[PDB]
Amino acid sequence: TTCQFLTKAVLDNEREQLDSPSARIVVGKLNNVGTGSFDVLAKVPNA
Amino acid sequence: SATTLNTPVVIHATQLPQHVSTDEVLQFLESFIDEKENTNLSSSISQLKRIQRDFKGLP
Amino acid sequence: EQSHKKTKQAVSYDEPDEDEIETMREAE
Amino acid sequence: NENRETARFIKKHKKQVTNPIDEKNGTSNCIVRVPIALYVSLAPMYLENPLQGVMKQHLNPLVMKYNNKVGGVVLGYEGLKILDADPLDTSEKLIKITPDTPFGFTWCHVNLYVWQPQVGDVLEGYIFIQSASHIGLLIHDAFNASIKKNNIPVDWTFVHNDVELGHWVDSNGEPIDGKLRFTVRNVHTTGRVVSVDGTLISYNSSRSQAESLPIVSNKKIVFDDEVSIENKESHKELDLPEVKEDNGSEIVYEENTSE
Amino acid sequence: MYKTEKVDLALDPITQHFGFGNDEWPKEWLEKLDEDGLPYIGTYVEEGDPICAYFDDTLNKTKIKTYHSSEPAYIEEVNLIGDESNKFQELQTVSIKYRIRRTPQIGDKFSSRHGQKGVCSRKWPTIDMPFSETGIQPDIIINPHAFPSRMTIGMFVESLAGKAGAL
Amino acid sequence: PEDFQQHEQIRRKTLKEKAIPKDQRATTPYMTKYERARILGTRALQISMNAPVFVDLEGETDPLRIAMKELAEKKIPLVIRRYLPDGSFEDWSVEELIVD
Amino acid sequence: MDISKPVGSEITSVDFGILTAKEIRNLSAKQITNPTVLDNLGHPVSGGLYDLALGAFLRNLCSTCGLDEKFCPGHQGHIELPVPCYNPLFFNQLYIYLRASCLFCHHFRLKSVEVHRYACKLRLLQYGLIDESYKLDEITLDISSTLLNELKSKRSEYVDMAIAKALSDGRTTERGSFTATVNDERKKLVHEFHKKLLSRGKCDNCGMFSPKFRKDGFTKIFETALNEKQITNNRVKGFIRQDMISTYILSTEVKNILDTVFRKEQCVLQYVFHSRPNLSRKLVKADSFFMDVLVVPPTRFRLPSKLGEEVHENSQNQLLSKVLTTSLLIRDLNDDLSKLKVSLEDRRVIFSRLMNAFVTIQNDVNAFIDSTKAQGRTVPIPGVKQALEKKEGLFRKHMMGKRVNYAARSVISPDPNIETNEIGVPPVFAVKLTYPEPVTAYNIAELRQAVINGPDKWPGATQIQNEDGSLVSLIGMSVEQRKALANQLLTPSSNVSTHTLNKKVYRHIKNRDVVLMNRQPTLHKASMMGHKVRVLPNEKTLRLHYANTGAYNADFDGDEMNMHFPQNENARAEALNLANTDSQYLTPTSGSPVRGLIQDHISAGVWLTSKDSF
Amino acid sequence: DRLLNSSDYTQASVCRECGSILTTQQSVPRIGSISTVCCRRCSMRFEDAKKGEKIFIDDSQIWEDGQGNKFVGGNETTTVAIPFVLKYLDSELSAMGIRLRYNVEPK
Amino acid sequence: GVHVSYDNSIRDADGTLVQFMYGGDAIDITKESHMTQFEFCLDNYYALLKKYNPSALIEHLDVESALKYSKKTLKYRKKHSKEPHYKQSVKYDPVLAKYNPAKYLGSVSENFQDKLESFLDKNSKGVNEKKFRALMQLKYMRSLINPGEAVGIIASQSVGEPSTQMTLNTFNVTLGIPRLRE
Ligand SMILES: [Zn+2]
Ligand SMILES: [Zn+2]
Ligand SMILES: [Zn+2]
Repeated sequence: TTCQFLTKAVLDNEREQLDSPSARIVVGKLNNVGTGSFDVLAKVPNA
Repeated sequence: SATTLNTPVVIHATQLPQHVSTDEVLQFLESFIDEKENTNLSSSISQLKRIQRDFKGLP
Repeated sequence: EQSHKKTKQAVSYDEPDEDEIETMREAE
Repeated sequence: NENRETARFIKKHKKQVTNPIDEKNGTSNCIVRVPIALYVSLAPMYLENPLQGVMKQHLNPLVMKYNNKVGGVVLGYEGLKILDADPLDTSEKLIKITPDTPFGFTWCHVNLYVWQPQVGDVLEGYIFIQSASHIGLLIHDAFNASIKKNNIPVDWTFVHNDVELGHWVDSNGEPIDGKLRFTVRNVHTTGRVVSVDGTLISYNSSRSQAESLPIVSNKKIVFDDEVSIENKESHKELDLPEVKEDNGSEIVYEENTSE
Repeated sequence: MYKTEKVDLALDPITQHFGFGNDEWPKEWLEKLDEDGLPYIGTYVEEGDPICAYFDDTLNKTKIKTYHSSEPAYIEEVNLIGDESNKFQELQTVSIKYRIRRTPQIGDKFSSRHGQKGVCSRKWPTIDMPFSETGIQPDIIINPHAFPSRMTIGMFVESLAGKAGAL
Repeated sequence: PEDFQQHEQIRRKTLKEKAIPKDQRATTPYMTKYERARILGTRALQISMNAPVFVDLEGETDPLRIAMKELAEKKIPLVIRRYLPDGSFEDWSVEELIVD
Repeated sequence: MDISKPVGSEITSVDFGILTAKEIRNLSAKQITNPTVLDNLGHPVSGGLYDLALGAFLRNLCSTCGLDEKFCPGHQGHIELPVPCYNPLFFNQLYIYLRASCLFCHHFRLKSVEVHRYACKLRLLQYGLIDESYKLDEITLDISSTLLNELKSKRSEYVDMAIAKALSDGRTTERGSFTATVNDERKKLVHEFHKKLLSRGKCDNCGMFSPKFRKDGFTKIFETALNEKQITNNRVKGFIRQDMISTYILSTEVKNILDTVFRKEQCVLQYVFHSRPNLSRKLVKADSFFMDVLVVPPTRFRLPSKLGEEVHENSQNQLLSKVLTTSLLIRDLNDDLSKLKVSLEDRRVIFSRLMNAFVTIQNDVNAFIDSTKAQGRTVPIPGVKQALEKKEGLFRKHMMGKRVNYAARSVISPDPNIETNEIGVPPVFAVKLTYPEPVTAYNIAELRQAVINGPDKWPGATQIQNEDGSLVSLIGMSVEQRKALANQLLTPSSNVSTHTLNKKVYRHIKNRDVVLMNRQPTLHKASMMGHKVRVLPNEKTLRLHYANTGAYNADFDGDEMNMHFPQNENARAEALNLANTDSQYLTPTSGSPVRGLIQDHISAGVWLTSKDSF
Repeated sequence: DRLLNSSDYTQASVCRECGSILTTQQSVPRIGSISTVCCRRCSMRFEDAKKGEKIFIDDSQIWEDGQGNKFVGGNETTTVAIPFVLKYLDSELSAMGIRLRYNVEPK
Repeated sequence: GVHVSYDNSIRDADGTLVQFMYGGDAIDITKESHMTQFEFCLDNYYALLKKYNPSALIEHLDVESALKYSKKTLKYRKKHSKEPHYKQSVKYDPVLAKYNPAKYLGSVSENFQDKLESFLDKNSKGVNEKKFRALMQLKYMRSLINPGEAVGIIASQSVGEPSTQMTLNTFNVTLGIPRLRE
């Protein structure tokens, strides 16, 4: 019931926080499970 | 031309622009030209040398 | 019957078109 | 609410810091120092030398070119500082890498020295060329400036040079000197090189709604010359189809009948 | 494997005609089709090759009906049928039979008369094949681990019966 | 110019508030199967973009096998930002994390 | 996806809202007024569905961005509806608020103190505080206005204090806390509110009865006349008005009733329509439920479907053309209405002409949005709701699941000579499946050979990507050009804008690569493992070892398997260290093995390890 | 890699000011000028921009379309990597009168 | 969305807590096999001691905090052995509730603790009964479920995939898939 849940979302003026595997796939964001449960940062020497 | 590795994502003025005196501009130009002279940047230094020359002499 | 399933690249999980459809034929 | 919504737009186009005329020179100071914050990419080849990266990649192609955000021409940068992604004493900082690519992205702080010339600002330039319809100038012998025929005073009369070119004569009746003082009418950014449109002539001109009524004669000169420039340019690199009649004859388009 | 196709020109005035139109002729089509526009019986055809030729006056161009299949074929039979008319006779319907050769490939199923089917895993060389005391190498190899679950003992007695009857 | 300085102050304040100091960190001293996988993949990606390698690649052509060699000698210059369900994080270097 | 092309900006959250008519009119590239799509000769008609302002169409350049069919993203347009229409998706809601409101004082028929009680509870629920919403019901003092207004004051005082107290601590942010239990408590209240709203017959504010509204399957509302008991009630309560100073109802009348009600009851509706606090401070207007305009999607998403030779008209353009015909007709009816009038009396005809004009455009609007809300025409054309729910739906068929690039399918054949962690790849697949390998000093030798070898000799390369972003296909080229390009792979970039970048070689799948083997149905993650590529010459089938038979639940009875070739090192590392076969020895169901030898090997072992075997 | 990278991965222009992929368009430049990604929603019609003292537009804020109409503003556009179906979904939702606002960082 | 968080608890996609610990002990099923095979582990003591290399871990963990607490809980547990579950002491809760299993050697499930102690009593056998206890404590530490593991999908797959094997009919109460559907 895609249009029904969408109607309920619009009427609530809802913000999709994009934290569910499904939501992340919809917007092309990396899934927060496993390898997506952290961030990779590079150590740079120059100030 | 106009890529993430070429141009920045966002530029924001952290404070209002503070005006600088003729002597401060000339002191900065001399400091910048000397540091950069020490590939397409060379043509910009060539133009910068003309400004420095105008702020103290005649072309 | 198995020669057709052999080539079909599934959209999702099987399907509830059996007893499940008649069990889903009840409102809250 | 009627004027509250329009008030936000005025503050968006409001000139932050105005250029002041000082030291009885008559010219307005346009070189200004502005501290900024960048969000730049870092190439993996610059992972051992990140400051050289931010410089060669994004800050070097920025100099001697107009930047829309600072509202001027970046003359150079001073004091580059990478913001550490880790809030903490050492020179070893860390930058967040994109999940998809090996490239990292970081916040940077650098002070920019920019040439910020607003309209109404009085500037001086050395006359480069002088045609019958415009006068070419150079601000600090690096920035291009132009004064159109309509922006030149009515009293002024142009004279064409015979046997190697032309020269303009002022109201007094003498040729114009190497350096010329003008007011900024407009600044053209969109193009390749920054060009300043200047004026040599300058609200309460109404004589029973006379100011509102436009002089068609004067309004034509500024419109015809504008259209003539736009149409001549559109005719450059114009490919038209070759038409051959049902006889084997090519239709040649030429206004002049004889040679 | 034989496959038959019906090339009918129906989609009352006749527009499409079997053959080739004058003045217009795209390069090397005569290699597959004969003067009549129909293909030479025995010709090798691949997908994209012309299987027949015609000319329709509505477009005033010489068009062809292409052969399209992953498996290449040879023309076995071409039959022209000009029925459903009393005196006004002209061909519009043609039946073309394709002969597709099918050698046993890795994946093809083979079975004994005891319900023991199996896919061809490989075409094992005779030098690498196990050789009998008699000097015979088996045509087909069945794995012994097939029989304990299926319980196809009819095949086991068929093996010693077939051997006795061959000798 | 004035509205951005406040936004930057808030952004950096929230970042500092979420950062768990090196002493107060309480996650596993071991590098998770997922951390190892991403580190090796990301470092391989860096190696393929002509990034300065800290190991002697004796005829190695695969960037992943180079990234594997760099991991064995703990020369990978990466950090894992371990997030918690409230948004707070623990920064762990590849060097200090224990590898099986 | 290109590693040479990183992205600096990212979508952090998506906000759901309604497009306003004023908003659409400004962003619109062209106003669509014409029902025809093509002029004579074959050019798109100005003001039609194929207008070039909506994007490049029929080898013509776009009249908005100027780009051709490839680079033009397409542009949105708009249809000006001559009369407002009920939005099909939000009709049920506007209907609830129409039946719940008084037609005289233009407030909800429920008592203001009771309405405020819901507004209070819903405001406290914008923030994660359920306990406080229940504690509000404890606040208690035919009842005088001076007493009831003190109750509204004390309740508002508790709401403002409870929010500030929780805001002081880390209990709730300025944007408000939102959990599933919080959502459960909100959903319960918004339901209870509408139930209490619909239940009241006689208005609790002003004691006058309102005429009941009835509805049909299609978006259309009627007004049932009041009974003699309620008509006499209006008369006796008619004098108190002075001291203070079934029939079809048009869309405009409903919009005008809801306009005043949404203004007068703005306080409660502010929290009824906002899940979290309304920081944007936007007004909750009734015109959100109505459509005064229709957005025309870009020509890009309304292209005519071509099947072989026949070029078929796009179904959306057909539905949109119908809306355009009706709009032109009502513009004429309103023009004739504007002409004449002194002569009237029989005004039953002018309303009958109006009812037809309204019900016809409404149906055309409905037919375009949701077909199962439009009248039967002697299978109908699918609406945009039908497009999102065709079978499994756009979300299930094209978002949660997708057809992919760099993938192959083949019948599996057994093989005991390959490793248990390997897959036998036919040379057919090996010459087509390529990996974007960036050229460096450590692999210049390996890739130079691949480039020379080309796209038909394994291990080769099908293409080469320069640092400028362009592609050079090696398919048509002979050994001579390939040799020249190979000696140009490690050349330094002259351009400073691409000095960071290095060339890429789209090299054939080698024996060091990872592949994702899949055997459907994928009932458990062991049915999708990472295998090491082993290109086996003169092969036409995928070769698989017997140890993999269990996990995939694959028997070599003519079964088929999918091979996926991931195109980046992060995806490689994952298929080699997480989803790889060797890390799937034990199933997570019982922690027992799903890998081992199956038949000949078991019988061989009993014989080989026997005492008699020397 | 499967559901995005090797399927419908598209680097699309988005306006940071209103959060949309469908209002952004490439501006039509003059003979010497360069084309810039501009938002049709946030940009104001040049003529409508009317005026404490008079203010002047910095030239870099004025862009033109194929129809020849001048616009002021709508230059706060960036690039985001998204699936193409999202663009088709947003387009379909827009027909229904539903607006999706994509909050894009950095701002 | 349900997965293992870095705080060892089972959290949903939106951060809402589902479980405080995976199965109440945080063990990966693909590791919980030889964890009770004490005789096996004893016969392969030096092989496993070299596998679970403790020399590069002794500086990162605690060796007494949890071990002391484990005795205090065992003390109160033995005191109310014959007593019913409602009358049982609530003074000291399990060692896993107070000490992180990946940081404290000894924060083991009471089920594992009871099983391990019972083995050392019923089997008197150059490996000491105290150094073997440490190895098994270390084996449990190395058998923990990794933070990030999609325990949600894994659970549904672990209930779904084997429920295909019960499609066949009865050979009174509802069984197989119809009962699972109920
Ligand atoms: Zn366009
Ligand atoms: Zn009332
Ligand atoms: Zn915008």
